[PDB]
Order: sequence, then C-alpha cells, then structure tokens
Amino acid sequence: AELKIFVSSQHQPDIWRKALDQYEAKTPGVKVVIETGGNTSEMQAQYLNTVMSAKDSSLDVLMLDVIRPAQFATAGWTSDFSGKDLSAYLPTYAEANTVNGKIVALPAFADSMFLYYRKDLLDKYGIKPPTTWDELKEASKKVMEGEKNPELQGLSFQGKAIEGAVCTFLLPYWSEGKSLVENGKLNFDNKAAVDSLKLWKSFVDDGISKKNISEVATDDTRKEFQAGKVLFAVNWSYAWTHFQGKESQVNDKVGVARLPAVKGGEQTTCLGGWEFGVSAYSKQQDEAKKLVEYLSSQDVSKFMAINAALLPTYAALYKDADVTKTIPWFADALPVVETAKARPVTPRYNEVSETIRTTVNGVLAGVMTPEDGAKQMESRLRRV
Ligand SMILES: O=S(=O)(O)C[C@H]1O[C@H](O)[C@H](O)[C@@H](O)[C@@H]1O
Repeated sequence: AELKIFVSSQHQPDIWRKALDQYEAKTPGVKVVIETGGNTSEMQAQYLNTVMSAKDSSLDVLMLDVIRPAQFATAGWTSDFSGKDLSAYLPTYAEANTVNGKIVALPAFADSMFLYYRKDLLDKYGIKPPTTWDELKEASKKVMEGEKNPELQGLSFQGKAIEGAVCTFLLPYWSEGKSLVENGKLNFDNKAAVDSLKLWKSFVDDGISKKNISEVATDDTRKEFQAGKVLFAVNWSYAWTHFQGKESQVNDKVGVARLPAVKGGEQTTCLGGWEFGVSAYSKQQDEAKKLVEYLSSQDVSKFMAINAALLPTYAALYKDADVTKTIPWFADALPVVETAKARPVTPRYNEVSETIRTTVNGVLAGVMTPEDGAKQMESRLRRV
C-alpha cells in the first residue's frame, strides 16, 4: 500500500519523514507519502474542510490540531478507534480526542505556549525572567536602551489573522481568571476582553513590539527570534529545534519560561498539540490504523521530541534521559502542558476562530479600537 499523510508544514515534515523511513524499512509492501499543507492551523483546516466535504479519498492519515476533534467527530470525517483506551497518553489529550464516547484520533504530540527569551541579554543587564507583562515591558526597555540595536524587538507575538491570534487574545483573558464558555454557554467578560486587546496594542504603542505586529504569524516570530532580532517571543515547543539548529544566531542563548501573567493574574497558557486521524474516506483503513499506531507509539513520540522539540504525549518521556539531554527544559514542561487552558470545544470552532483572530488583527492593524473590537467579538460569537 501507498499511504498519504497530511502533515502541518509547521511541525517538521522532514523529521516525520525519518520516522516514516523507519516504518517503511520494517514494514515490507507499505510506502508513505507526506502531503504538506499551510503553516497555520486555520489554513490547514480550510483545505481539509474542502477535501473532506468532497469525500476525497486521497488522504489516509490526517495530522489535526487539538481544536479539531469536535468538528471531525460531528462531520464523521475520521474512523473511530473503536474500544481504544487512551490511558497511555496525557489525560488532557485522552480527553481532547474523545467526543461523545468516540476515540476520534491518537495523540501525535503535545504543545503549549511558552515565553522564549534571550538569556544572554537578560544576564547582560542582570534581569530576572519576567512574571508579568509589566515586568516584560520594563525588561524590554532596559535591554533595548543598552543594546543600541535598531533591529532588536522587545516582544514578538502573533497579531496576524491566524489561529495563533486566538491564543494571543485568550492569554490575558485567562490570566485574569475568565473563561469564554461557562456551563456550555458563551460567558463574555467585556472588561477582560477589552483589557486583552489594549494589552497587545500597548506593546506596539510603547515601542516594545514592531508597528506591523498585525502581519506576524507564529513562524515569523520563530524566524525573527532565531535571527537574533527578538528579546522575548511567545511561541510553541517546535521553535526550540530551529533556535538550536545550524541556521540560527541564538544557539545556547535561549531560555524558556512560563508566559507572564497580567498584574494580579495567573501564569496561564494555551493548550496546543496535534493528533493523527484516519480519514473516514480512506480506501486503506486497516493499513492507515497500523501507521497511526506506530506514529502515536512511545518510540516515535521520543524520536519527535529529540529531533523536532515536539512535546511528548507520554508522561514518562518528559523525564527520559535522552529527551532531557537533548532538551533540558522538557524535564519541567509537563506541568505547563497538563494545566494549559483549552480553547472552546465545539464543532463550529472555525467560526469561533474566524471571529477572534480577525478582531485581534483589526485592533493591532488600527482598524478598530479595543472597545469596539470587544463589542464586535461578543456580537459575532453570540450567534455562533
Ligand atoms: O501557529 S498556528 O497554527 O496559528 C497555532 C497553532 O500553533 C501550534 O502549532 C499549536 O500546537 C496549535 O495547537 C496551535 O493551534
């Protein structure tokens, strides 16, 4: 059989390729081909909606974001792993991949947002990693003043109208102790929503973040930090491999911290991560399941942690000696993953994402005020 697997371009398809070569080498008569979609999750989702809506049978295995199971379950777009127990996997992912009793997908890898920081620069100015956005502003000012570097950004975060801007919006909202869904219903704290949009705007206005932060996607943050142009970056675990790689200016100059809190708030972060679904329209159900069981296996989890800084779905791999030798900070990441806040679980998540990310982007592009943004977001969300 020739299986086709849709892989996020953001999640190291060349490294997944090394795992698939080990699979082929030990599975005579099976070949795997990677189709590589957009960097961002909302573009991958728009593409999969069209091929899955059209019942297209070319894809066998789908790498899907943690926010996807509700949609994919309700639409019947994946083959359930009937009577599968997800107890080997972090409960947050066991839970994300179960919808009305159905195991929609096997966890592929974990993720959460961290604060990447230039540990060389904080050391140089004697600064402690910031625990509040206010400490991060103060640290940014001190470093940018001393560095006399017209290309050094204080903070890079995602302001482009992408899935990651949803995460941007919720970080200060969650930090204030608010939720967007309470007892299944939309629970919109106006004041917390406005304060989140003004916080992100304040980084641009205060000269800590670049004027065109509204054009910055997740991987732009990764590229600019890697290039030595960013003191503080909001990003995901995959960025670490690029930072420590052959094409980086910041080898051994990167610290990892929990995201700062809003003043008086909690250091909350966004749950990310991905899972492997078998397409309901695969003509190779059995062979695809065998591939997903290998790709969701502890040995592959471990390989992808070491080679791609993708956080394990297996709790035991966080303290594995080879994992922690390659990426020391993984030894302390699991509590961040297991307490990370989840975006709303809903089959209509795409419409939820569209509303929040366009509002964030509009405010950061100076199209609307934070105040109007919050009002627009609430109105649009109310009817979705
Ligand atoms: O970069 S983005 O696609 O806009 C946002 C995504 O980032 C990371 O890949 C996470 O693992 C995903 O959960 C998240 O949705």
